[PDB]
Amino acid sequence: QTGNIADYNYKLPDDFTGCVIAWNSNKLDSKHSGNYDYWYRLFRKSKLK
Amino acid sequence: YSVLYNFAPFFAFKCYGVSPTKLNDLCFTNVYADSFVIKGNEVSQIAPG
Ligand SMILES: *[C@@H]1O[C@H](CO)[C@@H](O[C@@H]2O[C@H](CO)[C@@H](O)[C@H](O)[C@H]2NC(C)=O)[C@H](O)[C@H]1NC(C)=O
Repeated sequence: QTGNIADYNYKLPDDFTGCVIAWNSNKLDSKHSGNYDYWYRLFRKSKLK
Repeated sequence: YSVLYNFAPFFAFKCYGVSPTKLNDLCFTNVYADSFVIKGNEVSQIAPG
């Protein structure tokens, strides 16, 4: 995949084998009046292996 | 984007959506640009949310 987060932070291999689990967690990851403890790097020199 | 980069001291350069570095090649059709004059502190107060 091409973009910013998948290009600089976490790149899944093209020949990936396995499973991906996804579920929304609003209460356990967000709170009122902002919650920006998490960080994602959108500035990198090149794409990520 | 040189004029955006070299012309004027560009006291404000912050943005959160798209990196202003990987932008010369990135290409759209329409851009909504709005011009107005404020003091120093309102420039900092300009933000999302
Ligand atoms: C981590 O080690 C890798 C060696 O594979 C290097 O990362 C590359 O560094 C070159 C410049 O030295 C960049 O042009 C590439 O974009 C980098 N690629 C990746 C995937 O990081 C480097 O030695 C180390 N990287 C960092 C950020 O310290």
